[PDB]
Amino acid sequence: DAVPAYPFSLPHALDLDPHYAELRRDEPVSRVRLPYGEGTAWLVTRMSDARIVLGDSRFSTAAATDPATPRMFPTPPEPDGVLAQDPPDHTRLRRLVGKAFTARRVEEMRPRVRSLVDSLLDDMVAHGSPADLVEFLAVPFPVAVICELLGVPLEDRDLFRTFSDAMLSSTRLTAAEIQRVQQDFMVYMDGLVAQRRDAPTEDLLGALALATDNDDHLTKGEIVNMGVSLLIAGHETSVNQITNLVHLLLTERKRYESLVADPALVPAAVEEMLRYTPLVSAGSFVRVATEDVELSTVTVRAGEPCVVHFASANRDEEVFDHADELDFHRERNPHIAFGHGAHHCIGAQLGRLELQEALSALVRRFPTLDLAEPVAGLKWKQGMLIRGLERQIVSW
Ligand code: HEM
Ligand SMILES: C[C@@H]1[C@@H](O)[C@@H](C)C[C@H](C)C(=O)[C@H](C)[C@@H](O)[C@@H](C)[C@@H](C)OC(=O)[C@H](C)[C@H]1O
Ligand code: NA
Repeated sequence: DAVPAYPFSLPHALDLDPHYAELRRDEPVSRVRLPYGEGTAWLVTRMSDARIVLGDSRFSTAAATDPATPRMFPTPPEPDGVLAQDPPDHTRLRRLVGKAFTARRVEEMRPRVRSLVDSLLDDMVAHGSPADLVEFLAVPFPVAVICELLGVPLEDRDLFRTFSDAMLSSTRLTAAEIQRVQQDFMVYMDGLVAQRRDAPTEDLLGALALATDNDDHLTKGEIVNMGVSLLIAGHETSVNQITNLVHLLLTERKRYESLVADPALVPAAVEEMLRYTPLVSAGSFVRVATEDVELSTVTVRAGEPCVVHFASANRDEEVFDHADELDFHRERNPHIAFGHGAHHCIGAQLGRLELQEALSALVRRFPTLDLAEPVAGLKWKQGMLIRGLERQIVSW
């Protein structure tokens, strides 16, 4: 083919491909072939182009549901998915559940959440050093939180985790495998909301079931798909992001010691580490211009698709000083770790709360925390659209 394959390469730990910094400098918007659908997409590497592709009404995610649209993942996007709804229906779909995810209702969770983190750190001191931080904190903590929030039975963790890993496949699985799991996840979630039909609950699944009986603008598929989106995102992001921030802290240990030194640096350290880490391994859900749109170096034509690399916008030397350097004393940090525009993460305040409480708790109660397995053998998850560790053995 004429144009290059994206992703450019199999990923390495949390390392940014050095082609991203080259593209930022000399070819900020470049033709790429995505691993699925047909044709070519524009890859967007710098912050101001990213803010436009994510920000502007001229770009449609709905339009990207066409099976022939380029995408990073094997199944054509599900049309009832939030990510694939354009405003204003997108705005109506997000109000179903938005109430619960406002910064103010998330601040109210801090105590419940800080207890939870204390129990799990109790059970780790009980087991004794070494222990797998994945096993004792990363997985059970966030899984417990969205289970309480959604009203999903904690006893289903092995069930929904397996569905959730399959639906975040890049290469590990095939279209037919994933499409199968989508159907199961749909039918499962449809069943959990169904149980609320006679017995409404003080729950987001509760709210989703209420919405199914009375709403006239949203399909049952949209409302139920909402519950799967929140159950996947609500654990998959935080589970990976706790291993990623711990990996960044302990592999140049000065950082971890800087937070043990001052545990009030932890909210700023979280934002800085959200900026620094390619949690999304490559690309994004795709946006198709509905009209000509001007970017820094090119006019994207109506019908041309675009894809963003969040981690590369977060390294743009024209908005962050010493961008390739980890710094907890940055005066300003306008990162897009949580996206931008209508699809800006609903969970951003929750993911902040969960990461703050996990790191505060560690950095206060375990000053002696060190990686007790070698860097070279670290089990980075492979062939998923997200990055994170399968395990993280730590001593103290
Ligand atoms: C550290 C945690 C998190 C990170 C880094 C993260 C990152 C992101 C990013 C970058 C997007 C935008 C994708 C795009 O527009 O193409 C996004 C969207 C989303 N995130 Fe998060 N997220 C996190 C936590 C959460 C949590 C805790 C939830 C749910 C409880 C969640 C649910 C979502 C949902 C549903 C979307 C799609 C929203 C929409 O289409 O309107 N995320 N997230
Ligand atoms: C399964 C996810 C979906 O649950 C979303 C809402 C969860 C997370 C928080 C996201 O929204 C996430 C940032 C995705 O947009 C990307 C990982 C993208 C490459 O993957 C996706 O586009 C995939 C296929 C989505 O459907
Ligand atoms: Na897409």
